[PDB]
Amino acid sequence: ARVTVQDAVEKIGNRFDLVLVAARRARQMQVGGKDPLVPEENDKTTVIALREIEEGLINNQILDVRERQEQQEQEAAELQAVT
Amino acid sequence: REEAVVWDILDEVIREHPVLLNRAPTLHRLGIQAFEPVLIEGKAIQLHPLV
Amino acid sequence: KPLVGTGMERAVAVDSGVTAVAKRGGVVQYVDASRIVIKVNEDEMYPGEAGIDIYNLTKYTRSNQNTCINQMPCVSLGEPVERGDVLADGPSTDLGELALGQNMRVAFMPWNGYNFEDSILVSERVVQEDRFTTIHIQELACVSRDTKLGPEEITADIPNVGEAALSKLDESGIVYIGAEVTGGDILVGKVTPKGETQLTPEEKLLRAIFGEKASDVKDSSLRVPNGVSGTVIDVQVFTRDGVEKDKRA
Amino acid sequence: VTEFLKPRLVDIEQVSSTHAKVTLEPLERGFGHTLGNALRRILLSSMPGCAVTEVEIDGVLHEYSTKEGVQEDILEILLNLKGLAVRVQGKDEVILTLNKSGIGPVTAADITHDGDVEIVKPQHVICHLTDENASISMRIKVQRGRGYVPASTRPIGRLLVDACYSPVERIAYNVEAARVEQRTDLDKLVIEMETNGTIDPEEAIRRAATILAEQLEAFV
Amino acid sequence: SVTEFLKPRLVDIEQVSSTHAKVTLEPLERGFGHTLGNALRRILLSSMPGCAVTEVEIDGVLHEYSTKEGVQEDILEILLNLKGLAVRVQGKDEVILTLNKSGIGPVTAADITHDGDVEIVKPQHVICHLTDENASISMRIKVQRGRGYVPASTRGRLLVDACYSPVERIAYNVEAARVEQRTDLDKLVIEMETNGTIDPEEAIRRAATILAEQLEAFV
Amino acid sequence: EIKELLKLGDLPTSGQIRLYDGRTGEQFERPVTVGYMYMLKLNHLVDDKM
Amino acid sequence: QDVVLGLYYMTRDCVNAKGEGMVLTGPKEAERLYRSGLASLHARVKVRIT
Repeated sequence: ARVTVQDAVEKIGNRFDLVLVAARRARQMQVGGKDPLVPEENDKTTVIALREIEEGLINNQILDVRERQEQQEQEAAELQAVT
Repeated sequence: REEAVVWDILDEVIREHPVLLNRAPTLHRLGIQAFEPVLIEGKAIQLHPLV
Repeated sequence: KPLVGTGMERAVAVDSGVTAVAKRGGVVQYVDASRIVIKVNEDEMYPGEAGIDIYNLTKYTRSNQNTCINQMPCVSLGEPVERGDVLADGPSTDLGELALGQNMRVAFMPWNGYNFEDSILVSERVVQEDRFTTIHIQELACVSRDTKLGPEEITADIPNVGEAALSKLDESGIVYIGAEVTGGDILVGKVTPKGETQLTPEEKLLRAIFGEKASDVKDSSLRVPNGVSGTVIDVQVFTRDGVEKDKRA
Repeated sequence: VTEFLKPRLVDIEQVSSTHAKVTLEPLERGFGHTLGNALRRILLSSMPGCAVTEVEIDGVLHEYSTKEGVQEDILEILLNLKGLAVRVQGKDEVILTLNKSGIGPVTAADITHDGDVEIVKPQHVICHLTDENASISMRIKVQRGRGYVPASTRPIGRLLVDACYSPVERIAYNVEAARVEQRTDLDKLVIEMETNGTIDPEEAIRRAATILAEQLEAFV
Repeated sequence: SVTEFLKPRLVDIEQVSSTHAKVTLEPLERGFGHTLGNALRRILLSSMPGCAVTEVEIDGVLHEYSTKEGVQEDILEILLNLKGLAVRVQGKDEVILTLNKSGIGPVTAADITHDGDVEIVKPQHVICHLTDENASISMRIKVQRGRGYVPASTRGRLLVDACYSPVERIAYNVEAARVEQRTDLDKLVIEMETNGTIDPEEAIRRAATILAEQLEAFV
Repeated sequence: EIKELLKLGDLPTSGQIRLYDGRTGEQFERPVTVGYMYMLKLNHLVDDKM
Repeated sequence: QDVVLGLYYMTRDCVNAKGEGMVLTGPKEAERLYRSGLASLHARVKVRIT
């Protein structure tokens, strides 16, 4: 479970960008295709996203790089079946 | 009908779903704050003494 | 009977029209839970009519705040009474003294924070003895308005519900007196010939093809408000002239 | 450290039919208060009783009405029966029956004897009658139970009365000094319990100790 | 069908280094959590078989308000260190130990003479420090088997409060539990911390054994 | 006069008795005030508010 | 209201109480003493603190 978010805010010293990036991660985990990068402990996607930011393996930039790589893979594989 | 299986579903979903408690005359921003629900038998909100 | 009063309890109780004060003194003759009979003394008896007083107590009836006004006798058979004496004490009265609530052993001390700001910690004994149990009488009414598309009927035949929901209702579509109804049940099942539309592009034909009979029978109901349980203590039906009051009526 | 002494029952000063005074002796330092408090909690909390549960009066539909000839309201009768004291021995449930006619109080003694069930307070007034032509024929259902069981948590004639399965009503314990066995600093415990008469104090103490031992059996 | 209650089970025992633990019992009957917790707490911190130092005498001390030349710790500090000195002894009730040492450095507990069946559970316990090489410390401690806590105020010999009971700190916390249908239940969570002579679970089991044995005349 | 009425019975004159705790069985220091205050039940029930 | 009263009652000193003046090795045995009732909650003592 979670009580605070002070570590995550310490890692992202904005307190608002944290909400947006955590929301994006939770959305990616709920639609979702992707899977948690931290051992899930029977927690909803919000707590998982916040803990996963706490570990320091995701912020806005890392998530943007991952999305760019996923779009590149889609462009490539979709192209291979086309041409 | 309030079967015996719905309560387990409610427990599963209430886990990490903060709710906002907001007294009537919300003078200042602290008048509304979020807490993680805990299932209580009764009809009255149990609010932490400090707040 | 509040232990620490002010002596004004008796005046308030007797003056307010809740207790059945004795108009003329005498000797009680027959006192059951719903009637008191007083044999007027020889001195006070008027010359002529004889002429012994009868007091009809008002049993459980609704009040303006959904509270029960209950008068119960406080005298035993063969007990003399005087003019201005109290025979029956109404709600929240005791032997002619106004007793709004109860009194119980109280101890002023902080107890683990369960009485933090002004909260009160109650022992389960208070609940067990049922000394704060209060009877609330709630009135629910269903109307049969002479609306378009035909009138409304209070028959027991209702769609979209099996006999399980009709168990409490009698043959006339009204609940029995004394039924232990609960929240979400049906009290007075009324179904309106004022229901739903006529056949449109074989609506009924297609319903018959499917297997279900959707008719003009549209289910209204008088259902207890959700989460409210209790007992039905009375049912009163009012009918205008020339309407052929039903069997329950 | 020659190991602790084992407390054992030494006396039962049965002051009255209702409330008695049990004595436990000996007890080492601290054990007196501990055992007394534990037994008080167990006794007050859980002890089988025989409180009335259901009442079926012939001419009554619901508890909010009156019967001609009965001085008290029906709900008053149900409350008085809630106050009733009863002891059964061989059955989990029994259906007592009451039939009375004529002017005078309807005491619990008017309940049919049914020798297997003993009414511990024959003088308990249930209701009054007014005229000789008024009769009461009410079936009372009594069953074994524990703790407090409200009517809500559990035909139209039946009236449900809240159960009060708790024979005990007041437990008080004080630890005293007993200069016994030519040794000092040994405490004697007295458990003055006031029940409604539907349980023997020795049985109550033994059952309380049995419950506490069973609970402790988790990690012994 | 009216006597059996919800028999508690040790659902989980999470712990910290062997001197500390936390035992969770669930599900207990309504209000049974408090009685079990109180009984176990009282038995554990009031009367538990154990032994510890009771009286110590210095070579050159005759009042508790005294001092020794060449020791950083005064009399009160060294008495305190001896107070928590965990000791385990065999069937012998009372045994006297001797301590002699000189040499700049801490006076660890393990440096006490190892003769006899007395077992010391914390070898690195600090008893006293000394600064001067010429100065020396010579001590004899008395450990006896007792039945709880005996403050020295109860009546060259200096007394020390005898902390016989193994448990250092014990406290219980009653929390609300849940079952399929019933809701007003209790969950006893015993938080125990011993001095290291015995494991916390062993201490709880011995306390339960004592309390059950006290009831052999009833069950 | 309140003190006199207390003293007529076997009750303490100061109005405060010594109360033992129900749970832990230990005494409360600073004896507390105990008595029979007349309390009411107001017509504001939770189920009428929930 | 109640937490503050509790702490104020806890952290206070009277001239003399049960077990005044004894020296304690730490808070843990201080709690052990108080629960066992050997020394009152408010008793001037000497404690080893870390």
